[PDB]
Amino acid sequence: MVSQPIKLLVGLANPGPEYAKTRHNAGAWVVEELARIHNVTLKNEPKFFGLTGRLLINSQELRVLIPTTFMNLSGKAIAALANFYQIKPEEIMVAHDELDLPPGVAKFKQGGGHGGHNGLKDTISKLGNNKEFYRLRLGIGHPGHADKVAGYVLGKAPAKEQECLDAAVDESVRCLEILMKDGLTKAQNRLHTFKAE
Repeated sequence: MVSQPIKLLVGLANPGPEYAKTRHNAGAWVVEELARIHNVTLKNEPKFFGLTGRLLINSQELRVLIPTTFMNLSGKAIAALANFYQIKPEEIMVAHDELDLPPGVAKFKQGGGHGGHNGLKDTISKLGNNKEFYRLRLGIGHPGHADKVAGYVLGKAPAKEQECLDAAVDESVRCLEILMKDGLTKAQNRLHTFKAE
C-alpha cells in the first residue's frame, strides 16, 4: 500500500496554446487533470524550464512538472527540477504520447527505449543516460507511414478520437491516485484492463 516509487510526475509537452491539444501533449493532459482535481495551479519557474507544482496524495508528496521547453529539450527541465530536489531517475514517472498503443489505452512501464520520441530521448540523455525512469504511455495511435509520424503527433485528434483520449487521461489520473494509495502493482493491474469504447 504505502510504498511506491514516484516522487515526480512529468507531463511532456510543447509550449503554448497552439500545441496544447495536439497529440504530442498527451502527457501534459494527465498532469493538468491531476493538478486540477487536487486544486493546484502550476507555477512558471524559469529555473526549472517549466510549470511546477506540489500535490499531497494519500500523505505522499508528489511534485509535478510540465516543461515549457521544446519537446526535444524536455530533459533540461526534468534534470533541473530532479537535481534540485534530489529525485532519482527511478523516482520519476514521465507521461507521454505513445504511438504504439491505440487511443483509449494507457500503460505504466519502467524503463525501455525512447521509441523515437524526442522528449523521451532527451530525458534519457539529460538524466545521465539513464533509461530507468517510469513511463505513463498514453496511446495515440500511429499513421500508416513513418514519414507521416511527425505531422500526426503535431496534429489535433478529431472529436471522437479525442473522447477516447480524454477517457484514458481520466483513468490514468484515477490510477495515479491508486498508485499513491495501493502502490504500482495494483495501479497497473487496473490501468491495463482499461480500454475506452
